[PDB]
Amino acid sequence: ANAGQQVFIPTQSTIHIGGRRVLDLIIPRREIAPNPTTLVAANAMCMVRP
Amino acid sequence: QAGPDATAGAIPLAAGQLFNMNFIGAPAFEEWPMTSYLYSWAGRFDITTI
Repeated sequence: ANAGQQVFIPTQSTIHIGGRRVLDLIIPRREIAPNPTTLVAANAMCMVRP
Repeated sequence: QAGPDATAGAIPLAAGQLFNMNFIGAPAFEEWPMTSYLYSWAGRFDITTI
């Protein structure tokens, strides 16, 4: 008689693991270049920009 | 370079027009229509040169 949408919370979603709130990622440079000094150099420099 | 016989279109090619080469800075990628680029050189192909 009474259809409707219904919500469920997966058990996997509630397990607590790890503690690394903050991180830094080093990304490949597609060109052979010296370390960037400006913003645009750093943007052009990357293998793929995040 | 474009060939001797000029063509129309959204990207017209004047006869002998020179291509503007791509570079690592990218305000915009640059490119030509290909059927028109071949329409330009279509008259100059010749069996001795082949």
